[PDB]
Amino acid sequence: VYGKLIFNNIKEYTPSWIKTIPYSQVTKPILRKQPQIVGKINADPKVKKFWVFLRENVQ
Amino acid sequence: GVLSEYNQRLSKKLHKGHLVEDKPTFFVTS
Amino acid sequence: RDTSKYDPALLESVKNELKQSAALPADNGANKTKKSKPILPDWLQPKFGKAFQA
Amino acid sequence: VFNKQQVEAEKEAVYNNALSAQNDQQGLLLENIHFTAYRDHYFGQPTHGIRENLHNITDEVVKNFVKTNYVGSNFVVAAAGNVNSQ
Repeated sequence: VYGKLIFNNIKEYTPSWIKTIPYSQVTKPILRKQPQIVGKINADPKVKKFWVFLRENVQ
Repeated sequence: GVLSEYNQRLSKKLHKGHLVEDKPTFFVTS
Repeated sequence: RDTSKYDPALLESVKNELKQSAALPADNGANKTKKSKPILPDWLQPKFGKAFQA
Repeated sequence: VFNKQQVEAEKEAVYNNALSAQNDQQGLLLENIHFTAYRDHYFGQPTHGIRENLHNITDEVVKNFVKTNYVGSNFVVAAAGNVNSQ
């Protein structure tokens, strides 16, 4: 879809005629912690303690 | 609740059942 | 076959498009990125201090 | 004293340093592991900073940074060698 076939006569890996987007368009990261997606059962501190116990005693 | 996930997720913006971007997006690593 | 029955603008546009269609794209050699020239890390190089040996 | 002209002059040097950071392969890989380890925090961003933003720094930004960060509680002065303690 891009265009004509280009052979190895083009030395550069990225030909000049291609388009490079500016820095404005590129989306920026959201460098903040977001709320955890956790269900009711696993949000129970007792269940968390059970998970830790299983991890550090049998796993 | 156990079944609350289905009810909450029903309100979603997805293209023909697929969660895709609504416009071109480009990410770069500094 | 040719004549003036075609508008000059149309003829110019057709000629320019015909020229551009067969034109082979070529690199301009611009907007180049720096070429890496790696050097050994500091911990693999001699320490800064050096005096008169002997 | 941070003059606008000095910042304009040093923009090119800072950009060149950011581009040349790749020369120290170990250092660039350390920056990459920092980036990949902390994606939801600014701590992951490279020390040399984002290239396209280097030209966006002004004198006022530098002045505000130094004023709000270089505070008395953040300064530790250590001395060693042939130094008179008093």
